[PDB]
Amino acid sequence: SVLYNFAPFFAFKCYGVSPTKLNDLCFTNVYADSFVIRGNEVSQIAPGQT
Amino acid sequence: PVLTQPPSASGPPGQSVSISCSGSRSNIGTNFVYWYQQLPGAAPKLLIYKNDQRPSGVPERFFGSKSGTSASLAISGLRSEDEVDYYCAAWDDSLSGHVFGAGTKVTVLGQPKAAPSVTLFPPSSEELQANKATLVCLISDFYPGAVTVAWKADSSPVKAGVETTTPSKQSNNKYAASSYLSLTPEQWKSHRSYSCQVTHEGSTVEKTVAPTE
Amino acid sequence: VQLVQSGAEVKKPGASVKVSCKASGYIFSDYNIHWVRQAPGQGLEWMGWISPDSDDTNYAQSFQGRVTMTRDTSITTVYMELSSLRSDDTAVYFCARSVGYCSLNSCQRWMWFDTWGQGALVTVSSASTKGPSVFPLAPSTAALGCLVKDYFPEPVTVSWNSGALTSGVHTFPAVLQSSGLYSLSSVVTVPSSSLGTQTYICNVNHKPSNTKVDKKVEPKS
Amino acid sequence: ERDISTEIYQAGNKPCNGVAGVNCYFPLQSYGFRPTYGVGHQPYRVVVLS
Amino acid sequence: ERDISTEIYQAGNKPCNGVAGVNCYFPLQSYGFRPTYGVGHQPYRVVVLS
Repeated sequence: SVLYNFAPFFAFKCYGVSPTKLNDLCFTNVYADSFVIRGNEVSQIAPGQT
Repeated sequence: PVLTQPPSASGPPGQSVSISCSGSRSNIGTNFVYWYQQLPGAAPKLLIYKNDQRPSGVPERFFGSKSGTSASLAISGLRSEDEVDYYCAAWDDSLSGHVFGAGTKVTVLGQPKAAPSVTLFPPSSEELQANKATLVCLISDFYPGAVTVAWKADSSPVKAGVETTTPSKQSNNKYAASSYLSLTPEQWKSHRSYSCQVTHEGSTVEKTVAPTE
Repeated sequence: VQLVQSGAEVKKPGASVKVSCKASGYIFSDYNIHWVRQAPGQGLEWMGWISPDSDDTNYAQSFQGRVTMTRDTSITTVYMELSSLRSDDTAVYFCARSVGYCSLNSCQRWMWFDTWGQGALVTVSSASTKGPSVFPLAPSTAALGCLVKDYFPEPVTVSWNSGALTSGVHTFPAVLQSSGLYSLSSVVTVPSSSLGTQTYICNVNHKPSNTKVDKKVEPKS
Repeated sequence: ERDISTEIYQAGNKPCNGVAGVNCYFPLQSYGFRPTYGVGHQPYRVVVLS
Repeated sequence: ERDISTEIYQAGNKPCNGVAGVNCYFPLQSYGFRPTYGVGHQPYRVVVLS
């Protein structure tokens, strides 16, 4: 609930489990890493993109 | 329905410029929006489809995206290809078909000013022996286009059966306007002279010629 | 691949005009086509789409009975018919092919016009069709021009001395007339010392009328 | 029970009724039925009997 | 898999061991972030959760 109050987003397309059902299934290990890129480079950050 | 687009957006080379395309609730926000450009005197092609990617053969400098009910397109690098116009293609349910924008004209941030050269041509004797007289006066090699031809019968602006076209871009990026006005031969012969005074940015050139030259 | 189409010429209002688009290379049973028009001074407008493998027909919300579709599967051509042409319809019609296939109303969200074809400009004006008439002109380097009037329809080709003179030749765009005809001029820039010593010839050709007229321009004293 | 609807499904705290793209998605998605695919992507016409 | 390096990449057969020649280019190129740049040329803090 403290995820969607961090300014309007630009890309939130997801390729798997829904973000609203993450509370219903309990995980054991989640990874977190961050970086900054140009706005023309957000598009190719995807599974299997050139 | 239709979409609101800026009539003209310009930017100097070396950086990027943004083109906006707004929409209603059922125009952009529920359906995909596409970007089309067309060369002058040619066919349009495909640049952006499904709002994020590009087809093969398209450089990576063309990027566009949308956030809410409006979409924006950004282009970086304007040397010879971004002078063409752009269109905002989308789909809706009110018209039950594809809708297009008004059109955005893209230019760059330059030519020297050219003085107008008006030449009033009186009708020849070959026209007079064929009972015809068409008074013509044309303005060529002027930039920018701001000409306004006045048909003066030496004491009053008289306009009757006036035809005036638009200036056209030649191979030297110049303009050449044209304006004719046909009359009966006796009415032209009744006038003692004629003048075509054209006002191009205040530099009015007087051109008065006799019917018998 | 190539998507060439056949255009038309000027005509009286209220009649029917036939334009056709031809397809080749790709198989004409999997791709829908779209028909869009582009008029000067405004943007592109959409009318409808059909299918080559079916009898599907869809219309715009503004053109319900004015335009009708026709399909020719064996000839691999599509024939467009316009009925009751108005005054504000002088546009360039483009034969556009879209990838994929759709027939339902809600299917059109994923359609983009991928492979376009060259367009042709068609106009509907009622005016006398005939050969051109050349109007002599007198000069005001001395500049002199040649005037051609009431030529119908567009276009015309201008030549000087049957092609022997090319330097200084500068044609002018066609003006609009209230009588329905068209006018054009060709003004050349010659030196004033050769205005009467050497005399040029003004020529014009009109292919649809299949006529040629020649004259002899002479400056007046 | 059949269900035909084109309403946007929301997946965030913000409500969606006519806006989509950042956290709300269109419920329908089209099949890419091509003959260049193999076995597991061909369109199978399935008719049921109850 | 992250990767950090400093050595100069060689695009040809010229052995570069500390210099940047015609075919030897520095493999780390910096961004440029100005307000003059457009929407598609701005830094976005892209963070991914796995």
